[PDB]
Amino acid sequence: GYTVAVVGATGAVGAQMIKMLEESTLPIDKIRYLASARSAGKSLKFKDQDITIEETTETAFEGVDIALFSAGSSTSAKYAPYAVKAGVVVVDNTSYFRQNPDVPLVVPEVNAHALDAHNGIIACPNCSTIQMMVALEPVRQKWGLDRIIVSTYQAVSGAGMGAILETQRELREVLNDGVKPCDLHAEILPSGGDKKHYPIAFNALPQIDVFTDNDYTYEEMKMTKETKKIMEDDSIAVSATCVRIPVLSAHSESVYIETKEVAPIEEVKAAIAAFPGAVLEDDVAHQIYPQAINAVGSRDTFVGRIRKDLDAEKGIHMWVVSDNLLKGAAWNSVQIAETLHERGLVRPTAELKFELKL
Amino acid sequence: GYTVAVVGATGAVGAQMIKMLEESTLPIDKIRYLASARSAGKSLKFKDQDITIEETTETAFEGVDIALFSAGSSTSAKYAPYAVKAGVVVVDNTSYFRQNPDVPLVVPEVNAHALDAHNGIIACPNCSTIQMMVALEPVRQKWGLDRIIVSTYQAVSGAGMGAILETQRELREVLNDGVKPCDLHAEILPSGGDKKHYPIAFNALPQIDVFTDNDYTYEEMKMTKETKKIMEDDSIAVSATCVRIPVLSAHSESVYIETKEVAPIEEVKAAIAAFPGAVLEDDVAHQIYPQAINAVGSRDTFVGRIRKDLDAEKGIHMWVVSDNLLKGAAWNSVQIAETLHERGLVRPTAELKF
Repeated sequence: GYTVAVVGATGAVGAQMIKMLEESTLPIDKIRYLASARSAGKSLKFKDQDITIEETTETAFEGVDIALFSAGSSTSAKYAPYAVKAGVVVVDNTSYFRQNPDVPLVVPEVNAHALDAHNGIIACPNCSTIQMMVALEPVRQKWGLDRIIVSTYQAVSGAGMGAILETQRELREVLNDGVKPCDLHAEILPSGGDKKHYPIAFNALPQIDVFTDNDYTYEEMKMTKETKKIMEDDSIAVSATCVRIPVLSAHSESVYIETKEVAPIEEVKAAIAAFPGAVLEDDVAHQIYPQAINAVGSRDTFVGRIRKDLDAEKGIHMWVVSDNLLKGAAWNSVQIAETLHERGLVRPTAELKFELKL
Repeated sequence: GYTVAVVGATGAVGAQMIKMLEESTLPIDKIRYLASARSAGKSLKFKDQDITIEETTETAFEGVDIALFSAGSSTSAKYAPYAVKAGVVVVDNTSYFRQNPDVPLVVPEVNAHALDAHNGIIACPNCSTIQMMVALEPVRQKWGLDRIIVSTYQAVSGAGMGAILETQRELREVLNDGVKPCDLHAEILPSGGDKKHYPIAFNALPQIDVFTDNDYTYEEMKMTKETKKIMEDDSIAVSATCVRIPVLSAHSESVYIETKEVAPIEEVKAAIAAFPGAVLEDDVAHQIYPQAINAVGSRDTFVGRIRKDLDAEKGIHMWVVSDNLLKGAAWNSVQIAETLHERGLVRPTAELKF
């Protein structure tokens, strides 16, 4: 079995990663937990064993076969290249390596073949990207895709624990103390790093991440760029509007597509139902459709409201929901690690293609 | 002056109708409140004057110039044809007369000219439709409009007071009593006319109203059909996804359009900013965009996030927000009445058609 490291083992992101790993089929002979110097010497569970946390350093990766990063971009930028030099295969959680041409950007049900050429680092995509790829891939392979227009209804958990607590506090102030939504004080949302912060309670914020020079946000542009790379087709026209709403867990997406050939709705439904990691919830006669609150805790991507556009012959609308913390993050990362093993790709990389910082 | 009747004055819907009348530039002599026989006799405020609520009947509309309806569809179907008979001009809030060719369907900034040929009844359009029309008309008049794709983020107060109370109840249960949103009991949302009910707390429900034959909901089909009638163009392609989110007041909409000719984004902004009833909240450098929270209490339709589609040359994306109880309903109706007055259309109708 493997020596596996979790890099950024403390905190809510790390805990999510641990949980998925604990339920993994991956044969693990040794587990190691890596975090900041402040956390070193502390203890966290892995299954029935207490694991002493070690500090992430340049020298900390000796003997490690697989490393699951679950921290920020600065940790990945600093330590992933050293992991690779030590002979590790890195599965990175952040956006940092995603657009690097030497790095596969992978959703295992969609483009597992891209893993074969890896150079020691595989990137997990953005949570809003992942679920859309799961829903659309089965349609693309049978009828192609020309364009995507998506409007998202994204959960606050995507911005971390701080954002979830901010959301609950603001809602309690409104409903328990009679504070007006306009009088709320926000500190994190819509974006932690940006200059101004706004209440999410009883609101809809059309900003996730910060703005880019073209007036789309980085979140919207990630959906555009990650789709093209994952599906390996730069001619797929993708445009997105990313909106945060008062939901703690699970993103919802309103998805419009136009296929290359006319796709019979009954056949689109059947194709999604048969696709791994996807579940059809579409029976409008009984008001069956995907719902955020029903998806929390499940690894599945749920699709419904599938219907033809009223005018465009090849246009289809659908509703896509998934738990952003599982398939949107930790489960996709662990599934990548299982897929690497599945295909015989856990091996040291001879040529270092990522420069050493520090 | 005018004698103005509010039909369905009791309840939450009539309440917001009253507040808009109190602020109206309309010359009012006598205000009258009409409702159920169960509500008749009670007292209700107009500015500071107490008004005796009368019973809504087939003969109660004598001497009334304007009647604003804010009740159910069955009240409009029954009593509007008697008001027109008595000589009243009716401004209806429900869906009942919306698709009747003899009935104008008006957003005053957009299609005020349609009022000219009314036959005693003018219909207020759906709340989700109204704000979209205000945002898009200034674009259409300069560069045309080929298609619209819209996804809505709709407030619970569109479904009535009951739905609002249900939402607060559910949220309090989650936050205070530790109930999983999963396990919440619900009786209203997504629709009181449908068989099954789901929690809205920390949820997004892609169902508003009931399903039609083509797997779109009536709400989605309303946005399609009402747009075509309001803008008087059956060639405009319109498809909608209508979603309920945990907001009490103010609808938000992600709107995509393809124009007929290319519309420069700076000019599109300038035209919207100059259009009556529209406000441009669009400065991304300082994170300025319309917000439900900010739209509440205002008659304005707020537009921002305006940007070019990354691929289609004529494609434009935007974010549209308005108070659904005001411009989406009560204000639009009172504004219709104000326009009828300024255009000299408050007068008995000769040829009865209802």
